[PDB]
Amino acid sequence: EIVLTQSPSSLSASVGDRVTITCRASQGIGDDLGWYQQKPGKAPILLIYGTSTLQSGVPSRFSGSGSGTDFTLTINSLQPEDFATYYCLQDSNYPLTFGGGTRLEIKGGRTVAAPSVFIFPPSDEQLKSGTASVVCLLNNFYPREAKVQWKVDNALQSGNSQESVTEQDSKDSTYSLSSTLTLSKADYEKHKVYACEVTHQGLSSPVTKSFNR
Amino acid sequence: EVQLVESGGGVVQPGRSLRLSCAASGFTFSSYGMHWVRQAPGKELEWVAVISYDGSIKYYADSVKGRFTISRDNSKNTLYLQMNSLRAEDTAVYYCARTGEYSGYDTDPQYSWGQGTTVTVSGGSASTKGPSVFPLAPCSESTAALGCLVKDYFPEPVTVSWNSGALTSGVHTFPAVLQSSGLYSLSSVVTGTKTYTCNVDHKPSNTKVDKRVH
Repeated sequence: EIVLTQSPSSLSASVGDRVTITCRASQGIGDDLGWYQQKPGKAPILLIYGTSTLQSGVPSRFSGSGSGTDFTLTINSLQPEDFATYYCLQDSNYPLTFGGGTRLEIKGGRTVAAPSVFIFPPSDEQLKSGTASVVCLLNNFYPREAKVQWKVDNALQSGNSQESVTEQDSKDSTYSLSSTLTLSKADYEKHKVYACEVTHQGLSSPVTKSFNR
Repeated sequence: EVQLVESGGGVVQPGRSLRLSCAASGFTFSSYGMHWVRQAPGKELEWVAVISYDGSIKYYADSVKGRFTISRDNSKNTLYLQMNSLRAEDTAVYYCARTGEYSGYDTDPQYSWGQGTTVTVSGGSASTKGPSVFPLAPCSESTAALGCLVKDYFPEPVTVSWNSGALTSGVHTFPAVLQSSGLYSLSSVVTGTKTYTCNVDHKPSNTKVDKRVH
C-alpha cells in the first residue's frame, strides 16, 4: 500500500503561531491528497481536499499545497480551536491510507500530575487454580517515568512482576501504568502484608498502598 | 462475459503440497499477465505470484519464494499455482486476477474476483488457549477503581469493553503482557452507583466472557 510519512510528529505551539505540516508519499498520488482534523473523542473531519481546496466552512487561515509526492498543510495564526490532531489522506490507490498524524498541542499543558495509586488483591476465583496475581495501578500521571516496587512483609520483590503502560492520553495527556505481581498460592499463603510503593516526581515522597491477606 | 473461476482449495496438512487452478474466459487470455492474490484472516491483500503474458517471467513474493510455483497454459486458458511445504501463514482465500499490487486502482479489486478458492492448513488451533477473566476490586464518589484481569490466552489479540460499550470515560485498557509460559495477559481498569461489567472478546478461541466486578 501507499505509505504517507508526516512531519513533524508533534508540535507544541501557542495561539497565533504559523505552523506547517508535511506529508510525503511512497509514490506519486497526484492531487488525490486531503488533510483531516481530529479532536479527542471525535472522528477525523475533512478540512482540505484536492491538496488545496478548502471544505465549505473551513477558515481561510487553513491552506494546502504540493502536487505528486510532497504535500504541505499551513495554519496561519493558530486559534484555540485549531489545537488537535491532523492527518493527511490519499485516495489515489486502494486502499485508502492515512498519515501517522501530527499532534498540535498547547505549550502550557504538560503540567506535572501525581499518580493515583490503587492495589488489587487476587480474586478468590484465581486462588483455586494454583496462582495468585496482585495488581497495582498508577492512574493519570505525568511525566511517564515512574517507579513501582513490590514489597511483601517488607521484603523487596523482583523478577516476579510485569508492567504495562498506556500511551499518552488524548484528552488530558497523562499516562497510566499497571504492575502485576504473580505468585503461587502456596507462596501467597506464607505472607501477610502486600504493598506497592510508587515513586513519581509529582509526589513529595513515595506513596505506598497495601493490604493484608 | 469476463470470468476467472478458481478451484483446487481445501484442507492440507502442513509440509504437504496443493495445486490450485484458474479457468479464464471472456478475454484474450494470452494477452494478460496473470496473478495469484490471497487474503489471510486479519491481513490485507497479498500478491504472492505473477507470470507474464507469454509465461517467460515469474516473480514471487518473499512470503512464498522457493515453495510456490505459478504456471499457465495459453492453449487451455488455465492458470496454476503449485504450493509446496505449506505453512500456517498460507491459510488464506486465494484469488485469480489480472491486476497487480501496483495497478493504480482506487477501488477494491477483490470485488471483481468472486469467492476465489479457500486453502486451510490444519493445525492452526493446537496452541490456541481461551482466557480466564478475574475481577479487580480494592480490599475494602468518583475516586475508586475497578478492573478485570484477562489471563492465560493465546494468541493475540484480546479486546475489552465495559457495560456492553456504554462505559467509555475513565477506561484504561493496557497492552497485553507476555508471560513466562508463552501465554498473554491483559489488564483493563476503570476509574460510584452503577454496576460494572467487563466484556472480554477473544476471537481466536471464540471466547466472549461477561464478568461483573463486585
